[PDB]
Amino acid sequence: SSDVTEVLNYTKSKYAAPNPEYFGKAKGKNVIYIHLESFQQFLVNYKLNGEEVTPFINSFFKDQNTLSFTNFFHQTGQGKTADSEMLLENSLYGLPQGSAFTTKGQNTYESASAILGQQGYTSAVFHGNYKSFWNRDEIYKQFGYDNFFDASYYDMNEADVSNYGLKDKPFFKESEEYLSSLQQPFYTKFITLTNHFPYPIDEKDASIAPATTGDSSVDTYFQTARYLDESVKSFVDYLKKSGLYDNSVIIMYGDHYGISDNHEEAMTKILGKDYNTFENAQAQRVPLMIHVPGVQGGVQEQYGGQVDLLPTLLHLLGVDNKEYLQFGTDLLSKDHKQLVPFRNGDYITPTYSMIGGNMYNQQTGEPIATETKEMKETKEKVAKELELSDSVLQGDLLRFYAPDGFKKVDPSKYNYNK
Ligand SMILES: O=P([O-])([O-])OC[C@H](O)CO
Ligand SMILES: [Mg+2]
Repeated sequence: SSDVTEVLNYTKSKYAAPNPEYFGKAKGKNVIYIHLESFQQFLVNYKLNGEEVTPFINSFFKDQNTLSFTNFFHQTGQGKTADSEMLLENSLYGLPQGSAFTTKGQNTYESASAILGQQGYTSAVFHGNYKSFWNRDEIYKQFGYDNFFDASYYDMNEADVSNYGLKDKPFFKESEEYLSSLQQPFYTKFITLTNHFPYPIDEKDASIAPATTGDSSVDTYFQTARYLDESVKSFVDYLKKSGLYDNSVIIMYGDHYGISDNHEEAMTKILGKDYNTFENAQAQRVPLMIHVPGVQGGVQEQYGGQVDLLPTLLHLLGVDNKEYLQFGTDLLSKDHKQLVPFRNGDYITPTYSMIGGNMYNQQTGEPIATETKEMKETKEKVAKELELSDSVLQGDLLRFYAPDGFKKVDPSKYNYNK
């Protein structure tokens, strides 16, 4: 009520207006999210022993129609993969502890699948694991996802299944039948899973040798990244052959880090510089590559986070999001602020960053002993933003508010069983 009012006053004052060069430039197009599991931005153009680890994704990165972000950060917490989903579908953060998917599965949401539903978009999630995991079966219905093609829809023979479920290559290949019979325009997300810690892979599935740092999970990380790269290349081939490549916004993104801060000696070797607390913060960059048919792309260096993605996508589709309780801003807008909150209260700006609660020069990596007024102000803005987002989840505030003309999801109308 007055909680709803405080949040909307905050979000509306933050709102960044669309860029006229990009607004609606993909109106009516399909959306295909390619979820790169545990994939960090440092992998892009990375060479292991003279050899590109992820060559197809590198080519996608540089494609003429691709908007490619080099300073884009994950903003997840203990909810991990489920947190990135909360961020992408709602422009809401996960919780400061535990998993929002687990505990807020019966909250009211006004998510991307619902917003695009208003305009006749069909929606679907594809995932090679069972719908019970991370409580997806429950919360997707509140999101208004028309479909959830989970492991029940796939051939889970033991040759094709890993320890998290179906491997990416048979997953993408068996998804084609389902995607091709989905009514267009559609809104879809493909959640991959082979690239999970500690990154095991059979020798015969591996086309690249492990790194040689002596840290097992860092060394085989490159091998599962390469395998994921190859599976994604096959998927895009299908998309080109089926004609979906030309009528869809295809978005590759990473959900969270692959290597933790507990592998400093190995990551020192991998990145060629001392992997200290600052560098570890810098390693929280994940890819964001938005391929838009007919629009000139280019490298995007403006700082941003996963919270900013839904406002960015909606503006590309020609949909205005000003009245929605969403905490991110359009990444292509000139009014987008280059400020990236972490879930623990840390933050990244192009000049100064707070990392582990301490201040650093973002350009040089040098510690700054004392917070200035400006650093303190930014810190409190970040704490305020996270608190208001938490107030939406903890207060279940979307019960009490929807933008005018928005029609709400009836979650009882969805069933994902075969
Ligand atoms: O134990 P580590 O290597 O720090 O990290 C392990 C992963 O974060 C758990 O999935
Ligand atoms: Mg993940």
